[PDB]
Amino acid sequence: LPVVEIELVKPNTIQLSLIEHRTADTNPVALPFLYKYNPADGFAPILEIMEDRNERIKEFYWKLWFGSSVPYSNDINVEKAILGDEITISSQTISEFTHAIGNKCDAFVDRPGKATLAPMDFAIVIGWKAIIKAIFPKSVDGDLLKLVHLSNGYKMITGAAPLKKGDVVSTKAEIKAVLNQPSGKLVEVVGTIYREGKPVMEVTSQFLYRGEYNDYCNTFQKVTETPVQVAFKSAKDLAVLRSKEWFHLEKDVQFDVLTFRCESTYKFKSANVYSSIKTTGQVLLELPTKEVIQVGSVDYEAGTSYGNPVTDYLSRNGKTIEESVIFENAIPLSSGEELTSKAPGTNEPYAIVSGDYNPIHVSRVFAAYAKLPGTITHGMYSSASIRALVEEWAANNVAARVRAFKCDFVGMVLPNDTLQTTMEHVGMINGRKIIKVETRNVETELPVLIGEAEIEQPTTTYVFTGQGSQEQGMGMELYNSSEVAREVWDKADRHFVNNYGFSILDIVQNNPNELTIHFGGAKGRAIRDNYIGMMFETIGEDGALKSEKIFKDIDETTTSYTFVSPTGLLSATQFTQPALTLMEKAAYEDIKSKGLIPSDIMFAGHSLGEYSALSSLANVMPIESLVDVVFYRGMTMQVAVPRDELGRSNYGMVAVNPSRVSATFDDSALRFVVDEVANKTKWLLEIVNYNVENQQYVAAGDLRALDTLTNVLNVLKINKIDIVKLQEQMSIEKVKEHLYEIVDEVAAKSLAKPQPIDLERGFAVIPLKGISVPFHSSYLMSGVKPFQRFLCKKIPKSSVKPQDLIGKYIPNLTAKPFELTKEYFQSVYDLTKSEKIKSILDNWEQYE
Amino acid sequence: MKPEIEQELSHTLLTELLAYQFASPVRWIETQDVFLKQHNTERIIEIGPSPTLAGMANRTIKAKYESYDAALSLQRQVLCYSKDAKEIYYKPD
Repeated sequence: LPVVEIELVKPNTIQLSLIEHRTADTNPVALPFLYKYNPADGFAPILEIMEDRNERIKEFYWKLWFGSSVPYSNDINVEKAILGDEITISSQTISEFTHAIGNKCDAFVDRPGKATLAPMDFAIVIGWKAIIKAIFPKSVDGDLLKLVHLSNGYKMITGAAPLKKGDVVSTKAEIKAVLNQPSGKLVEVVGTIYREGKPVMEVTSQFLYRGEYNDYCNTFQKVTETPVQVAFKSAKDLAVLRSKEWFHLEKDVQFDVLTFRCESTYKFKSANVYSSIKTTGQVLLELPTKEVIQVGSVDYEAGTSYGNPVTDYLSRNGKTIEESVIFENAIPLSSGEELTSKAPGTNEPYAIVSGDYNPIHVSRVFAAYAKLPGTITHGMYSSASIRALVEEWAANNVAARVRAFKCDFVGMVLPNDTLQTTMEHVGMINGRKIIKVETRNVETELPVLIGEAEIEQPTTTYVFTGQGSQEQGMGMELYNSSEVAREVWDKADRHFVNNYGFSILDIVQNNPNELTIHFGGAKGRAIRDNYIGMMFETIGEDGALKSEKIFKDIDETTTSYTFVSPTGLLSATQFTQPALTLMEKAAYEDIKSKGLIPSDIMFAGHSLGEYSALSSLANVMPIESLVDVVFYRGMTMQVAVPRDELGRSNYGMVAVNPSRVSATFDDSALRFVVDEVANKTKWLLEIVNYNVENQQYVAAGDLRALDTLTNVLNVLKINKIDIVKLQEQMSIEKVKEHLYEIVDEVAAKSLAKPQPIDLERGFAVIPLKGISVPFHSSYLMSGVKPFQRFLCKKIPKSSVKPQDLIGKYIPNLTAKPFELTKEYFQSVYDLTKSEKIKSILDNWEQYE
Repeated sequence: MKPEIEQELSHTLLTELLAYQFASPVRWIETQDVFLKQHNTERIIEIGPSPTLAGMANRTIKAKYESYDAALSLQRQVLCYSKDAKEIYYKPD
């Protein structure tokens, strides 16, 4: 087919016409090039018609990118956004995008079943039509042949979902900047994408009219700022903010810090100096009890300025809300030859699927005319291939790692050329692990693509370690190696020293046998009345609710008090629990501003992910009233039952392990000890553990019933009379009296042995000791009155959000992703009972 | 559900857990079925002075999820803060 046509149209003028057949409507289009022949001067006999040349080029490119059907309108109003065209993402387009184009894996190949996976990089296919319409307007006048696509970027406002063959989405383009740099006009198009109203993707692209342009009246840059946080700590901050004439008072709360989400508008009169500045922005600062509501804005104008006061001020005080702190040293991610990619032999497939029919990519004559070396491949193709690459080689077949992707086309790639994309584990932002992506040609070594990868992992569960085995030096390595851990430990230590007369670091670092609080001057007496005032109000089991306060020893007369514990003070509840909450008060910590965060994290542990997992990932444990609450709870819980003369109660823990008796014992085989000891003996008992059931059963209660429950598995371990026969062979309802021999002997032998019992640690019985009050069962959350004294107050009632806590916690008191909404109400209400949520379950009132 | 209703629901039920989980039977069975089978966590991370759960997690993976991992080609990497500190922060030797 014709690709070049030189022809004499009218006397003495040439009409070199570059022909392009593969177009939007498969209709050949000519690109004229007027040329005055000069017989008079044979030294240079060909002058070129430079006037209207750019107009002709834009005419050609308009027919190419939009079709002959739509008329060419050079006049495009810059200020108004460029409307695209509402399309419907069909299954067909996703099925046939990939023939030689890129992403192929287990979910991107011809297989039966259901919806085939796809990448989001084909959002510019939706976008392209409107994005490129902002490089045409008369105000932005440039040579389209010399235009090079410089960069392209995608943002991650994830109101949407990945491609599922049937989405329905529209386009919305809007020009942001038209700069005049020494490289030429830098057109900035950040045309966003709407799926019925709600924005889905931002999609920023840069074009560069290579050359040199001096038109500065038609030059501007309306940049929108980020939520920039300033840094201050003083009362001079108010004075500084008042001194700023641009700022206007639109709030009534004290100032110490900003996090403005602003936006400005530049107008260049020369290379660097701005003809005018326009800034309107928004104002931000913290609100009451973590309960934030609406805010106000700002205003600013200028003229003939070398900078923007507002943005420079916000930056100068400090960096923005930066969820990206770069990791210390680099290691490889998928480096090697198993990350190399050969450029496609040709460019027509990606051109037809995407709609970019720029002949520079396909037509040899066009590429030669633009003086660039050969038909270079699409920058869009390279970006798409790399975005598919962040999911493909660094991952073991999971397609949930395709996200926001920033890219720039520093180099050029010829077709059928091999490229070594390097991907090194360097930076880190808020989950989407920043990895470099640099696509360098293998033989020239020059880079072509630069960006930062955002590859995820599958879901995970940050487990923890803690109560029940806690040792000396607990979490002191992080205390000595971390600034934030030092901060939290120091704050808690200062509060304990200033309010309770003991350092918690001293308890944790060098575990003492006993410690002495002293009640000295004003500080000491302000410490003493803390202990005087706080203590439980528990019903005495001899009548009604006995309103009482037992610290006993401490009163007005006493000037000291000694906390004593033989094995260790870190074993004592009042010091083991605050230490626990503090030592895991920092896990997310630096990964918080780093980005190692995998796909879906739940803060958990081994039933100690409710006291040490939910501040780094859930921020529930407030700041410093945490230690007060936990220490008060420790004391209240510790003196919740009558001690004897030697200081030990008739209550506690014991294990009744099923693994040792036989492999036969299962939930359908021995789930009877709990409801066959409480009913007759008229005691208190409930099983604490079947977490790893068929291998681990533990229980808590009054010590006699614990002995009775153990001497069921114990007596049926050396004799081995199966309970499967008792339960499923004959019947279930009828057999409610077979126990009244086999637990009767024990409910007698246990009384025969001395009342303070030290339960033996046998084969199928492995008690955990050092616990006096029965928790994890039914007497340390039952009628136990003053345990939830502080449960609708100081704790940040307004901070707790369903958004994170729902789904980002997994229930140890159930199973899968803890729903922290109505669905879970009767789970802490059946096996433990409650009265607090009876109201929310029944009395809903006026919640609407 | 409106955000303000569900935040009252939020704090109420979260207070209910923080009270009652410390006196209610722990059910780590289906939690294991979540981070091993149902939710498909291949990388599990533990932060603590000692690996108190890495060993027993390996025990359950071997005793219940060996053929399951072989069938679906899942390679589980268990990590702890005391020993596998280099793998958590991604610093190989």
